[PDB]
Amino acid sequence: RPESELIRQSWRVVSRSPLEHGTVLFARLFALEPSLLPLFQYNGRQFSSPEDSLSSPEFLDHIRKVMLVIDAAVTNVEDLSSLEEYLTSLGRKHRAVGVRLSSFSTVGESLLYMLEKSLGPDFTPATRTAWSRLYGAVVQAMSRGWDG
Ligand code: HEM
Ligand SMILES: [Kr]
Ligand SMILES: [Kr]
Ligand SMILES: [Kr]
Repeated sequence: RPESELIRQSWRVVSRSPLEHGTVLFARLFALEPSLLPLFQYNGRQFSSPEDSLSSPEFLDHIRKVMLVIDAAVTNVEDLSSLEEYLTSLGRKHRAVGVRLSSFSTVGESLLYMLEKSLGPDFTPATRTAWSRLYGAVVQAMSRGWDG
């Protein structure tokens, strides 16, 4: 497929420096939906401001975890049925920590922002569409962790 190749080629640029790029993703996320900030409770404590999260080793480890899941999806773009059970369970975990399913649309927009800003003119409307489709498929699998 041509979509699969657009995804693999664009990801190569981002996966070079996953923490730097995942930092952009989460900075954008908290700018759009500040109410996600209290859901990261490490040591029973809440971050006051978004910049507090960037000093937290546990938060930065979660950025790495995110980028690893996306890497797995890109690696398996031709057949995502293999990640399906893992993703359902990842959904259940996030439901448990208190993330609402509607917040994953904001995460998607933040991912697209991070890609747009990293790729500049190489972020074509075809590339956007491809990533939207891939992210949609990931979220569909995760959404089974909220039942359905
Ligand atoms: C609103 C968005 C999100 C919030 C508030 C959130 C929050 C959390 C929290 C609190 C944990 C448990 C503590 C930790 O391991 O750091 C967690 C675990 C995790 N999250 Fe997220 N997360 C979000 C989105 C995502 C996304 C989009 C992905 C991947 C695509 C992701 C992947 C993970 C993974 C892999 C774990 C470890 C799961 C395990 O216990 O095996 N998270 N997340
Ligand atoms: Kr952040
Ligand atoms: Kr993401
Ligand atoms: Kr994705």
